[PDB]
Amino acid sequence: KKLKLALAKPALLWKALALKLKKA
Repeated sequence: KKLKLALAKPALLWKALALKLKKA
């Protein structure tokens, strides 16, 4: 189950992407 829509919305919303890269 590969959610290819991950490059559609999160890749257009760096607010939850950049802080996601700020993981640990």
